[PDB]
Amino acid sequence: AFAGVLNDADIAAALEACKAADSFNHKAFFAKVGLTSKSADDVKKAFAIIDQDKSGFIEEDELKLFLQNFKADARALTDGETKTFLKAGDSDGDGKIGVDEWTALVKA
Ligand SMILES: [Ca+2]
Ligand SMILES: [Ca+2]
Repeated sequence: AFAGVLNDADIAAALEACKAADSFNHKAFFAKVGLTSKSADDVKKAFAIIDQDKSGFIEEDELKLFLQNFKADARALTDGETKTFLKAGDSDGDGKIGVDEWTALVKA
């Protein structure tokens, strides 16, 4: 749980909602978890947390573990949920998400 970035109560509620396999929706999640309200600074901080290996991009393997960044015992996304999420953010087609594609994804 992003203790110094997001309210723990909104995370619980966002995780509760996409518990069933294939029920994940990123725009629903971002809205519920409270990330959409955030400024460019906080959105960049979120990016860094998700970019587990600090390569500058969120690769497919990290995107599949997306929920675990909020709650350690959260489920992994299905390959179907991962491909959809990937395809929505990856504006340039290199197979990964950079900080600008993330910012747009979170905000638009
Ligand atoms: Ca990475
Ligand atoms: Ca990309």
